[PDB]
Amino acid sequence: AEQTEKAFLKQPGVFLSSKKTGKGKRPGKGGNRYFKSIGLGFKTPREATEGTYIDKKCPFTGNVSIRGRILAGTCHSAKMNRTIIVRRNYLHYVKKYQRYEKRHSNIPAHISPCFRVKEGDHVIIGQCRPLSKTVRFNVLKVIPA
Amino acid sequence: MKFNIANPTTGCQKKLEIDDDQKLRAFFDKRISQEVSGDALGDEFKGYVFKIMGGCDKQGFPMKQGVLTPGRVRLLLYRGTPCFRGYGRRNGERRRKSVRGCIVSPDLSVLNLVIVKKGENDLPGLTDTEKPRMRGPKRASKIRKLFNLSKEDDVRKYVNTYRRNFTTKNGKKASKAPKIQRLVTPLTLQRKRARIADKKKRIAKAKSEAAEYQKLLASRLKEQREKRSE
Amino acid sequence: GISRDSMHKRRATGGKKKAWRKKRKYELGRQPANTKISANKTVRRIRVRGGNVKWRALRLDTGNYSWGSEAVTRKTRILDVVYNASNNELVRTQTLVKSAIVQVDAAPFKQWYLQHYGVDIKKSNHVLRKIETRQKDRKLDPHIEEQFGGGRLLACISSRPGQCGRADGYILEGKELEFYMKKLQK
Amino acid sequence: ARGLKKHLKRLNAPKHWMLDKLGGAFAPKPSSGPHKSRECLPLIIILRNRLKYALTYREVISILMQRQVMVDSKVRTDKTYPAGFMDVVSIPKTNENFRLLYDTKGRFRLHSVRDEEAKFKLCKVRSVQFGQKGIPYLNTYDGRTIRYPDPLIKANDTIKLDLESNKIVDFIKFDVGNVVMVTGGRNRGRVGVIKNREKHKGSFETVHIQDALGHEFATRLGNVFTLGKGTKPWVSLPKGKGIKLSIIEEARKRLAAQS
RNA sequence: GAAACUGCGAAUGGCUCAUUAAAUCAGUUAUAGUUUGUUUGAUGGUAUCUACUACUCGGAUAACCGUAGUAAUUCUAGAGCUAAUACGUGCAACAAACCCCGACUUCUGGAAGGGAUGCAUUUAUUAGAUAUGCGAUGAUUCAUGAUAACUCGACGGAUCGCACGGCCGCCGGCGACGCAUCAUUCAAAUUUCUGCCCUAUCAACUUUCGAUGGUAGGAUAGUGGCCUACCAUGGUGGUGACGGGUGACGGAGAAUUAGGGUUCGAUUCCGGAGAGGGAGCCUGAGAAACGGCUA
Ligand SMILES: [K+]
Ligand SMILES: [K+]
Ligand SMILES: [K+]
Ligand SMILES: [K+]
Ligand SMILES: [K+]
Ligand SMILES: [K+]
Ligand SMILES: [K+]
Ligand SMILES: [K+]
Ligand SMILES: [K+]
Ligand SMILES: [K+]
Ligand SMILES: [Mg+2]
Ligand SMILES: [Mg+2]
Ligand SMILES: [Mg+2]
Ligand SMILES: [Mg+2]
Ligand SMILES: [Mg+2]
Ligand SMILES: [Mg+2]
Ligand SMILES: [Mg+2]
Ligand SMILES: [Mg+2]
Ligand SMILES: [Mg+2]
Ligand SMILES: [Mg+2]
Ligand SMILES: [Mg+2]
Ligand SMILES: [Mg+2]
Ligand SMILES: [Mg+2]
Ligand SMILES: [Mg+2]
Ligand SMILES: [Mg+2]
Ligand SMILES: [Mg+2]
Repeated sequence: AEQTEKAFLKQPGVFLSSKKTGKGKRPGKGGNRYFKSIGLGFKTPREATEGTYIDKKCPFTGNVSIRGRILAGTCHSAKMNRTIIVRRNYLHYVKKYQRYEKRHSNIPAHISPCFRVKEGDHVIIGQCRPLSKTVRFNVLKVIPA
Repeated sequence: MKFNIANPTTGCQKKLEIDDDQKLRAFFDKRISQEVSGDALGDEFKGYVFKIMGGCDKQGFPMKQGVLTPGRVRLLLYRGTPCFRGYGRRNGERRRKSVRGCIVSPDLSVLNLVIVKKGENDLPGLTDTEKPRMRGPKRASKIRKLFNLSKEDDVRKYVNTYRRNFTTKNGKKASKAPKIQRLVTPLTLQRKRARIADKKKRIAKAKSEAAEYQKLLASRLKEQREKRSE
Repeated sequence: GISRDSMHKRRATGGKKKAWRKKRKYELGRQPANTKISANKTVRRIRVRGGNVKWRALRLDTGNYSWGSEAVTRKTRILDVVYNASNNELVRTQTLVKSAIVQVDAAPFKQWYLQHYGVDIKKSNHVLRKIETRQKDRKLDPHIEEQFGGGRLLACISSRPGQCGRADGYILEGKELEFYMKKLQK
Repeated sequence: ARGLKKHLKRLNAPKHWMLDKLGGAFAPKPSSGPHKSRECLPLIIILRNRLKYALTYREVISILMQRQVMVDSKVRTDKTYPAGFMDVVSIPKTNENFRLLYDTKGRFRLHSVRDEEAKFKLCKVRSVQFGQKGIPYLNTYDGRTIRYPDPLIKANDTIKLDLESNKIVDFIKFDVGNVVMVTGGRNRGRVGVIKNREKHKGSFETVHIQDALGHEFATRLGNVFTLGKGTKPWVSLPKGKGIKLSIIEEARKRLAAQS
């Protein structure tokens, strides 16, 4: 179903051709799909626990841990494959004039297939290890808006 | 050119100079390792076989084995190898130097030769006498091999055989003998015994600690089980 | 030499970066091993950062391959390279890289199967009883059985020959085996 | 730089050492050891600057090379050996035993201790985990590793360690109602009892401490060292008992002492 | 005790500000994304198995000595010795337990014998729970255990100083140096968020030949278009991208002080960079080193 690449995609460490069955086994044991909770009060989406997609960069089913800064922003662009641009809007203080100016930051973030995002909705991104040239954040939550 | 003739059997060396091209024709086109009969090189060198060892050129550059040319080339050399001593230079430091090839040629200024086969007539400066070895064996095994000693013979007493006595410039009487190396003494056996004992004590301590921890865990588990039953 | 720094790259905006320092030894790269299948085994020793050791395989002949379903690992001979996902040219050159699909000799696994299940793909009473007990749960994938006939087993290289100097792997099974067989049947 | 720095400029030395600005261009760079460079007191400072046994660097080296100074019951000949919090410094020739403790102003003070009190020290546990072969062990914040620790002991607890036998003889769980001393920050050297602990996921934990006089202050978890069970410390505290006095009352006391 | 071999150091310090405008750098983060000579605390059990030194293995070389070459250099070739904590080997004090095969057998069994078995590497299988045992985190198929194997493993002491003792030759103290693992300390590398002067007489820029992202690999100490193959068309921009200037290293700070501000910061502290300009590299724990080498 998800074998759209030239190589076979599978969750590492999840043995599939076992003589036994994963009846009472925990996730990732007995061939059952592996998933985990990232902590920090975030809830694992129901689409990642029962999904079939393979994504090594997924916070809940991949090999990437969330640590560092958790940031919020708006979905600026969703044209890349499993990556979005998150626009963060803030005010910069101009000390001499005691006033503020509008400023923004574009933050590339990996989005797992368990999330449905659209240009304009609020997202929460957690920091992870470098994933590409510019991506250091993982989408953790989406508010459809 | 000039020649440096060395006799390893007698430990004697002599410098020889030839200016006749006919005699030198034998050595030309030869290599550093090849052997040359001494019949051409003079008349007293009859029956003598010479083995080339190397030499320098008219600018002093040495010959390097393996460079199959008669000219001079530039090579990147490692420290300690022939043609690059590299005294006082850093570890891993290489230098590009000029060396001459292993092929003998008229450009050479001197040749190094070793007598491999002795001829009929001895040479007055080389084979008449032999220079004794100054230092005898220092390793215990070497001393045992030299005197054909067995495993029970005391190698200590045979060291005095080749100890050299001399008179100092003051007129003092002095003697010197080498310190034997790799000689089994009670101290070495004690050190080995101490090593084995330390191993034993480490093993015993580990076993005791593991047993004590297991006992503590068993006692705690018994207490917890007693608590659970109520 | 080969460098892993980002100085030579462009900014995410597309602008050019001006140099402000020379290359550093701590961001270096080295040439690929390009390991191949050959009876003349050749593994090179590399001294790497911190004084540690890496093993560069230039030519490998045998590998350590495991049968997942049976939980058996045996040292067998790598016959050839059949499929490579990254680059098709790497199959023509018989390059040994991680995740490459190779055919390995089935003789060790055939011998283990015969010794364990008493089946070909004197004996004491106790051994016969043991084999009979093992025979109840003897279930074999038909595809693996057909493979055993030709003496070769499809396998995937799970090690990195250019880093550890070994072409180890596992035998394909189930859905992965079907996927790679379908990709090879073309 | 291309590697480790071996020098320490005097202005860059930690302020609690109290080194003269014009004393020189360099300060003793602490060596590698159980304590961090910024949170230590090298033996050279103790012997020369504090105890004044040695008048110079050379005299410090001469004293130490005679094997006359012991740290935690072990002879140390390294002048820049990092001696830190709770360490015991003993000089048998002078019959002197000292414990390194922070004064109310946050500076290491050589607290004279009795012979009995010099046979043990307190340590703070960093973590407990399984070593090779499944052997459990814990490590303290002074570089020590102890195998087969009590299963009840856990991170941030305090263990009483007997220097003679190098064994844990008692431990204190980190909990509310325990007297602690602050080992870092602006409140370093103060002593009080924990009131409550604030825990934030993925962030440092805040500890609230009440002084014996009712003064309240807060600090991070890593800056809190438990000194005993309840309100009685297991070791003798320096002069002042970790009570920070305001500058006004300090001046009043000084003026009263003057007359 | 000179000399010499061996070991270690020379990657610190000192100097300068050329390059460099989200770059260095400041504050604030992360490594669950890595390396780390050394110090401090703990931890080291299977090698010969039929050769068969372990009461102790082998071959060299310096200094030295004596034949020298060259105008010449810590430029250099032969010859005769002799050491090791140099080099290369090798018994490695002796076990139990676990797992596999297993003759034989009073046979749902147990059994001789054999294989495997230290630590390390590599790949697989498996355990690692917690609405009558089982560790840690906010979070990890994490720490760690077990099995099958694998590697032509620089590992698992052929070293040195003091003393001088107890049993009946066997045991025995205090140290030095050295090998491996973990933790720690001394650090680095990369990294999160926010922040920089003038200029539009710079409005589009980046994408053949990486630009933005994905998949699989290679390389790296390790993450990452860092590089390769294939795929998609992405990425930045009047909230000023891109381009240009700077007599621009950044900061801690300096001058002047109603307040707000203005101007300066090459220079002793912190961070970065460089060694006439580039590039490449050996040694090493650590250098793209320059009082190191190569072009
Ligand atoms: K000796
Ligand atoms: K030296
Ligand atoms: K060095
Ligand atoms: K910073
Ligand atoms: K648990
Ligand atoms: K700045
Ligand atoms: K990498
Ligand atoms: K990629
Ligand atoms: K700069
Ligand atoms: K070194
Ligand atoms: Mg420096
Ligand atoms: Mg400039
Ligand atoms: Mg930035
Ligand atoms: Mg270390
Ligand atoms: Mg694990
Ligand atoms: Mg990759
Ligand atoms: Mg400046
Ligand atoms: Mg200037
Ligand atoms: Mg100056
Ligand atoms: Mg500076
Ligand atoms: Mg430099
Ligand atoms: Mg100049
Ligand atoms: Mg130059
Ligand atoms: Mg350079
Ligand atoms: Mg200079
Ligand atoms: Mg220098």
